[PDB]
Amino acid sequence: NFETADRRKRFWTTQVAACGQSSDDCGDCARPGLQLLCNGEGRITIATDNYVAGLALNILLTDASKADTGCGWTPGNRGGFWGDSFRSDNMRSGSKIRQVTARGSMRETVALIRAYAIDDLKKLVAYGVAKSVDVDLTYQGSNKIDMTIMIQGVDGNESRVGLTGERIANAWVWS
Amino acid sequence: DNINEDIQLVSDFDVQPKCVGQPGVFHLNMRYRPPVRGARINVNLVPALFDN
Amino acid sequence: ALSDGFVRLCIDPSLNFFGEGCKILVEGQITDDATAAENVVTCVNSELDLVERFGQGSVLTESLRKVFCMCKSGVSVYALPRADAAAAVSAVYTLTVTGTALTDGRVQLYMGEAEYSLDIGVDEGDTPTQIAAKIVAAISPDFPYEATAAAGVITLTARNGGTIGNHLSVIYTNLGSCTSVTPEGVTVAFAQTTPGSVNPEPNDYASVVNECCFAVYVLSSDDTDWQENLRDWIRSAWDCSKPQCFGHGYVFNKGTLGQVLADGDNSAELSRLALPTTYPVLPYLTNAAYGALSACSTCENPELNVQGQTYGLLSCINMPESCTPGWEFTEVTQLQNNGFVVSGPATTSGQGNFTSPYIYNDVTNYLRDEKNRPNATFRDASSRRLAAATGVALATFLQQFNGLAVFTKNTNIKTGIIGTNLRLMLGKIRKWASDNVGVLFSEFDNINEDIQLVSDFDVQPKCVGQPGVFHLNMRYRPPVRGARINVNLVPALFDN
Amino acid sequence: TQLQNNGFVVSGPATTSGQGNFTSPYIYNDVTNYLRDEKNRPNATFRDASSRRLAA
Amino acid sequence: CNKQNGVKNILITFTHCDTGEVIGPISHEQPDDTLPTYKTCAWTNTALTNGAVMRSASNATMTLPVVRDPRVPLAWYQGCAQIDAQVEKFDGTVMTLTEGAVTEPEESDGRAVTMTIIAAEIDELLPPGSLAA
Repeated sequence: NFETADRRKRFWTTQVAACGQSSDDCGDCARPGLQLLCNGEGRITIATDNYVAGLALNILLTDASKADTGCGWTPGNRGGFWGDSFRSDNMRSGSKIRQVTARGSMRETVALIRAYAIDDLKKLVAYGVAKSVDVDLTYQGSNKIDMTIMIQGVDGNESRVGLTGERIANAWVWS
Repeated sequence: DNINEDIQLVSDFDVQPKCVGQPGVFHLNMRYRPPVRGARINVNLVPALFDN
Repeated sequence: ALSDGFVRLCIDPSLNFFGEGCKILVEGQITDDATAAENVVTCVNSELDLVERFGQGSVLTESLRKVFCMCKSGVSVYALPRADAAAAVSAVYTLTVTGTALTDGRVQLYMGEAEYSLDIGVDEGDTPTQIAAKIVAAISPDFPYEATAAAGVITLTARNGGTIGNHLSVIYTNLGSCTSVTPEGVTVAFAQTTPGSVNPEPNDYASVVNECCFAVYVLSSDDTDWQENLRDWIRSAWDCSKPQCFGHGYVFNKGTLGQVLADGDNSAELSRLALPTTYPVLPYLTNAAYGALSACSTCENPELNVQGQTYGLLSCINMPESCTPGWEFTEVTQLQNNGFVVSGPATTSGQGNFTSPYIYNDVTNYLRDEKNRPNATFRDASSRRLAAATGVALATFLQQFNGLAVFTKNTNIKTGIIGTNLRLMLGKIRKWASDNVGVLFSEFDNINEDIQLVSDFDVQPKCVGQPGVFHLNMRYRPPVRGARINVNLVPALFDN
Repeated sequence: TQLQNNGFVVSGPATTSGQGNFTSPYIYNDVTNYLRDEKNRPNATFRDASSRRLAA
Repeated sequence: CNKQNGVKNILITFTHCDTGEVIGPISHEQPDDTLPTYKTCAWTNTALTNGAVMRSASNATMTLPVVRDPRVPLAWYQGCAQIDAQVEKFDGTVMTLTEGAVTEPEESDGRAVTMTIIAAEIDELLPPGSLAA
């Protein structure tokens, strides 16, 4: 038969700047969301590109379960997602990068923020979407801070032979 | 920001002119900032199709 | 960022691409349908913009398609469209079909590149040539040649004028003894009728690429005069009369051995690719593939050689293997000794089965030297990349002395002063050069003599120098590539 | 080169490309318009703007 | 002037570790008649039997007695900051060090500070006319 045998398809994917950017005196930031694609006679459709980038945004922009404190939390905002009780991979959804607290000098706090960011995006390798991830954070002053996230991908069809590691499963998204 | 400049102590004999100050009066000048409760960071994202 | 949250608020990178820093420029012809303005550098985004922005089946579109197919991410692309000459003539090719099909079968072609192949099944026995020549309805639109489907013959006319349309050789599957889906009694004849006439000769690089840095230049043309102009421009970018914009260019030369060797004008700024007269793939596609692969998609490390079957594999190109190697081994050695680049198949099956090409040596066109002495200082493309990297890195390091007090007459620096003198400056630089061994330099032959520092007061005569100007002279060697070892094999019969 | 040698300030942008984004310029050299001398004898005593500040 | 054994210039650059603050190279003056000492061979031999030796890692160290600068906190001169130092003798020799660290600091009265510095490698610039490459 035809060599195009991989029948797996791709569903909707959140995209950066889907709903434009919100501007303010401090600066300009994107407003991620779903994207609508129009035909020549209506018949709108949702975009499905950049799967891994869409997955990364979901992990970062979601509050995970909060640690116990001894005083408690209101039932409304204990964090997490109620659907995590059915999954079987023994993990929890969301990220905990917003739960840091001002400790010591700003240098210490920033270092902690980086630690949480790595600890959350590490889930990408566990699912098998990407073979490696690393974040580089640079401190330059009081108000200017930057953070770049590097995600490694792979091609759809195996081309190299003799890899030390393993071919990541769920690579049919080829990214 | 600079603890060596944000605190100053001066005796009243150094602010008032000659034979006008009082004995045993000081002026304390201080500047402070409350704890920070915010932070902003850029999240440049680069999904890179592999090339070593 | 409102009605919720805590410390660490987010602001996102509206743009998803951040691999800026390395750029590639593609130059080639276009067609009338193109909406892009001529002689104006423009940024290319993805494959969607093509066709509309640069015409259908134009030379530029084909080159760009291969570039994107090799460099999926990590490099920014640029294009510089050019228009056809005033009196250009388009080449014409003829492909006549003869005989009447009398058994059911299938006809399939291979022209120019694998992406343009086709496969159509003959309707039934007793279908004459007129019902045949339906191939035209199957030829893909992207093919740079236009098919007319005349009565009994199909004519191919180049969509771009000039000499760029004088390269074809067809591999074909009728008259063969393979009755696997072949129609019996059908044959095809291939011939040429009109060649190309005139190519453009733009000479305004100083205006359209003025003070803009580009890592790699790719040229999809075979005009020697056009290539000569590009070399001159690159020299200027490497010139000493102003701040430099380091770059490199890729070109190709096609013909017999005698013709190809005649184009070796000792240009260290170009990497000329040599091809035979019967190359079964369109020329400019292979050149674009080589340029894109080396256009920092792989060469983010300046010292990486693009050779071998692991790094120098032009995977995007597929072509059947011919009955002869094309470049006889006695000719391969000569080309490599004259500063050319030679490519060949990456797998050993010389039958007609599809393979891919790879590059043997990553070597520029550098020979001899200023004056007339021979040397190999810039023999390897990596040397040019490393030389540029060293200049930028060294310039950054010396920035720390900008605006620093310098003592030259009385060398005793008072207590509390912030300054330096010549000896201390030299020591710091000497430390930096020695530290980079194994990253940008090899072991210095004599580190005590290859670095010198002299104040301008010690060079100019009395009362002519300026205060606070130095002359630094450094000599270095790039990392060693290989070595030669003599082996004397000697078995011994005596036991002791 | 001609402007700088004749006592003028020349400014340039920090980055160069065709993307058409925004950039901020910076001063190449901080130089006053001083040339020649009270006796019409060339020199460069007051070439640097910092020289005037130091003199005061 | 080429046979006078002494120290001519001493430059030190501090890089605070908790704030990344950098202070440019400041000249310094020595407190007494003693001179600095150096050790540039980063391998140590031990005596085995019959003329054989045994190597070990060791480091390259420098002992730099200098007078505290009254504009820099006393903590920096001790093990609370990075140090980059350069010493130029009268004959012409220059010894450079980068990314050094202070070890086992001892109490100081407030003026005289003796610093023990260890670094991966120490570079040396002999006067003109050396023999070794």
